[PDB]
Amino acid sequence: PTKLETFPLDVLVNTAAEDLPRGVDPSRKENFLSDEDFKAVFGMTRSAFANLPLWKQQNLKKEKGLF
Repeated sequence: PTKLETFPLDVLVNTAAEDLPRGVDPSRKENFLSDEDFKAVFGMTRSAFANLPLWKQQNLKKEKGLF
């Protein structure tokens, strides 16, 4: 797929789902974090996160309010 736009952490965390920007999937919030944000938040590579079990991916997201 086409490369996704980047949005700051605070926007992803603080914005109601129907109010998020165009093309922003509020169930895939980690995919819209800048690389610096992602690395800062999840301490691992995108691919490493994406190879994690769903439960683990979701529990990481819930602890960071990104679920």
